[PDB]
Amino acid sequence: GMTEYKLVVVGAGDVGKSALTIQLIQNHFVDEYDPTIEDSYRKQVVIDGETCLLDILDTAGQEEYSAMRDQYMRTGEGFLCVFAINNTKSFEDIHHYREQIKRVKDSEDVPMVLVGNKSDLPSRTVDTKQAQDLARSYGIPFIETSAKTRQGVDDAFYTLVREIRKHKE
Ligand SMILES: C[C@H]1CNCCN1c1nccc(-c2noc3c2CCC[C@@]32CCCc3sc(N)c(C#N)c32)n1
Ligand SMILES: Nc1nc2c(ncn2[C@@H]2O[C@H](COP(=O)(O)OP(=O)(O)O)[C@@H](O)[C@H]2O)c(=O)[nH]1
Ligand SMILES: [Mg+2]
Repeated sequence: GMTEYKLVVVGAGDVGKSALTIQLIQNHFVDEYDPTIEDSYRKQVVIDGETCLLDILDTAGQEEYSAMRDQYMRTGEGFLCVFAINNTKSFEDIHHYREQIKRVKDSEDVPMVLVGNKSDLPSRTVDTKQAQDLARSYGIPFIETSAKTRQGVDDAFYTLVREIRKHKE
């Protein structure tokens, strides 16, 4: 049958989680998407010749560390940890998201990709080298994206699928 991959997009508000997701789903850039909407979206894609079903949870809202929300996040098989290259705070929040993922999955080995979004913008405040070095510290890939131009979008999601596949084995 067709394998379904449950991917979860996390990161500070305003980094482009929704815009990245909608680029993948609609093949269209949105400059506006209600910041409070957390929802999941499915798409069939071919990755390495295999048609698979992506189920992408675009997270939103305030922190909630209930048992219910933990159990829900635990259903995620891989995580995109997104920051914006023009927002230092969003980069400095990455460790929080990574630590929450390690906690809820009870594993130091969770499929994950670090995503530096808004690569089309001139206002960079986070050096590429620093982001690459953080991904190296975590042992995960780093992908530079733009939801506006589509730079890196397939690479980010497809890399995460490839990481999930390898983790199963
Ligand atoms: C960076 C910090 C601290 N400073 C203030 C802003 N902030 C902040 N804001 C809003 C949200 C989140 C946040 N943290 O973890 C999470 C989020 C949202 C996505 C889901 C996730 C990550 C995946 C594993 C689990 S498991 C569980 N229960 C979670 C929750 N909720 C989470 N942090
Ligand atoms: N130029 C540019 N703007 C982006 C990009 N991704 C998101 N945005 C904008 O950043 C804002 C926040 O995006 P959104 O997807 O709502 O962020 P979220 O809170 O993480 O879901 C919106 O105005 C988006 O159009 C990107 O790659 N480039
Ligand atoms: Mg959003």
